[PDB]
Amino acid sequence: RMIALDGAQGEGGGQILRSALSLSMITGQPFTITSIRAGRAKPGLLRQHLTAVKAATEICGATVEGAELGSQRLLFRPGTVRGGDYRFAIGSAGSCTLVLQTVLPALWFADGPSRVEVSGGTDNPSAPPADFIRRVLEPLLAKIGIHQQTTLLRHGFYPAGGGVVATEVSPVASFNTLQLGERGNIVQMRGEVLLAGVPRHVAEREIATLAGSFSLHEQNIHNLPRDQGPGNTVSLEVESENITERFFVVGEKRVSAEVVAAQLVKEVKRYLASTAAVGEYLADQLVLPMALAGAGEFTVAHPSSNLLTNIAVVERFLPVRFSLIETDGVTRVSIE
Ligand SMILES: Nc1ncnc2c1ncn2[C@@H]1O[C@H](COP(=O)(O)OP(=O)(O)OP(=O)(O)O)[C@@H](O)[C@H]1O
Repeated sequence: RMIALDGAQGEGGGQILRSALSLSMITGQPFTITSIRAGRAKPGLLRQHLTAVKAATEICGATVEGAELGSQRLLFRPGTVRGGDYRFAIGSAGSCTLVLQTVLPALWFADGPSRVEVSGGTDNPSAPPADFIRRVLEPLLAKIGIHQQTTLLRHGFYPAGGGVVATEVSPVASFNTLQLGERGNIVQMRGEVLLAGVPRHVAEREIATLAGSFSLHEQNIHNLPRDQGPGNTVSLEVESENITERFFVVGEKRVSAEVVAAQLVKEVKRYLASTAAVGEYLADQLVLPMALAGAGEFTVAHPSSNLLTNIAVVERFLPVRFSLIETDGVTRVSIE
């Protein structure tokens, strides 16, 4: 019929819109959404979100009202999803991977394989980096029966953008059940620094803090052509017996190498402080694929607003329901 969604839900960001676009394409159910990002510094559709709407529109021949920069309202009636070889340009440092994450789930069901390439930003602090998608999310997707491979082709830092990320995706043959319990013990930890036009010694300082706090099996420093923008990110990948997670921070002006790694160091100990398998962000990114599989579960410490939003949107579009039960500070998120 028509699903009316309130864009003020949760933290009131673009996440509710991207999740709705995915589920709408998949199920054929139209939706309307009002108050899109209405309370944010730059409200309504930004170029990342408009590019997401454009891509969804193009892949499924949708009928759409309000696809314009700044629009706080959208109505979307999906048509038939077509596989193919698609290319989209954000035109800003907006997140490539968030555009990808909007349309890839629709392509899981399409006729044959597809490829999607997006240009834009690649190292936004509040989006999944390509390496997170590739090394943390995609291995779990494969366990659920979903096969996609993401590759970062070029880095694009804020504000210039001009990075490129592409994903090859195939339709699901069959779903499997993935049940994540505890993190298990550490198998190893790997620290990584990216530099583009930033003094080499910064990376050195950053790696130091991580060590002496953790035992690192790897310590990696990646240098890019400064022309690829002034940019600096610090990552820590945590491989445990049951799962691999990965966390990152983006260095900025007025912040010291020691404290950026300090922020990252803090986040990692928050993750390690609990027995939960999945970190804060990965949790929200597993909701849709598990819902589409019709089964699955994971543990997370302190379910985020985005996790709860994604669950709510999934339950509006699909006949699945999630149970959330906390045991000793860890929440088990499961399909009933
Ligand atoms: N450090 C991180 N690692 C992995 N994924 C992340 C990280 N930060 C954010 N994400 C993912 O990016 C997505 C969007 O998160 P965010 O909270 O910025 O949404 P939002 O504020 O609604 O987005 P927008 O900026 O489009 O309004 C979520 O799926 C989240 O899990």
